[PDB]
Amino acid sequence: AKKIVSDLDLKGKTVLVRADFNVPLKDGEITNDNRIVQALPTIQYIIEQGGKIVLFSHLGKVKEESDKAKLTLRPVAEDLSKKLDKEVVFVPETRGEKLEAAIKDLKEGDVLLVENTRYEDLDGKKESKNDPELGKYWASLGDVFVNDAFGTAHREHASNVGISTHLETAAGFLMDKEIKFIGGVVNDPHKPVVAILGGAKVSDKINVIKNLVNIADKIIIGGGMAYTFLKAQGKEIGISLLEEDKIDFAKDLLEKHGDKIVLPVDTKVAKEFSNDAKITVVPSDSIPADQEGMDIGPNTVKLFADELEGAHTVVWNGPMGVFEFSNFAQGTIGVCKAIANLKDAITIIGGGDSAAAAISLGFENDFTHISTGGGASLEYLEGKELPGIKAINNK
Repeated sequence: AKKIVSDLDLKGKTVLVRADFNVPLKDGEITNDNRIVQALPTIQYIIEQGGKIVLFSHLGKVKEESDKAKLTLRPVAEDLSKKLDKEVVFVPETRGEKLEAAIKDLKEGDVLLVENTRYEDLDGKKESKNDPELGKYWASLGDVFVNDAFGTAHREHASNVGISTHLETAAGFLMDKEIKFIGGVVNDPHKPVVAILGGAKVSDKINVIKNLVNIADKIIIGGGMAYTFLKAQGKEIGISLLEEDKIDFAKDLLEKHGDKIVLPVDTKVAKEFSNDAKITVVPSDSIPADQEGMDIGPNTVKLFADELEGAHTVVWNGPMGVFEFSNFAQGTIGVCKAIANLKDAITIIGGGDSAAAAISLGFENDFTHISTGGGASLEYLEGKELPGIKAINNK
């Protein structure tokens, strides 16, 4: 359905490219070049086709004047030069004569990087609120647009929807996998589909549950959000976090979709919120009054893993316990391993917390798809039509 960069006539064209260069900084030093590594194939491909590259990205959150200096894109242009073993031209303006002239001087294969798109947010939040003038102005600097930034696809900015309204628009190779796999879940899934939901808050996951409940055969629930559901079933949960205003939603979900919903059968509890606390492993029916459910138990890890067998798609969104603590990490590790182990199934990670956990665990290569867009991937799963995607042309 969507136009991809490899569908365009690029040669001799000035190609505007929205790339995700929002990389981790420290004193203005790149601590993790991974978003740059990943942006590479779209760029290298446009170089091969003899395009003239003009790159746009945002970097951090620009609220006031003193935020600018640590959020310049100069360090990205320099890193991108090393990676490309070719010099990227960096212009430290978001518009004007010097920018315009440098764009015109580009020959085929040349790569230029425009300063932080969120410098435009200082006077009027123009980038972030998609000012009509800014989108049109940026679009007028080139012949075609490639949006390779899934991470901002759920939001309407000058740097995505803005440029897209003025120019033929295609997905980059990165944007395209996110559409293929995440969009695939919602539009034409490889059934059976199993969703694993985690994290601390029921709240955060209510909309994904309402959409996924008619697509998935099973919704597996762990992490802190699970204890509310247990409570909804009449169990005591101790001092585990509870969202009382989400009990009716839980009770009714269980009534409408009973066995579809798979919950923990044991839990690791502790009296104190600390990696050094005495942990005890109990059945779900014997959570102590003074204790807090901080990880799923070993029987649950096993049960959750068994519940995957036969699935042709698994979507995972959320840690199974307090993953930040070594001794409460096993539940997430175990479920992560089960999904990476599962043969003949598309396996998808949505959510920043799950993506980081899997990556730090050694598992990046063992999942069919680990999304690059924390907030975006979830909204996409919720069945929202992301504005950055709507604005890419169909093929």
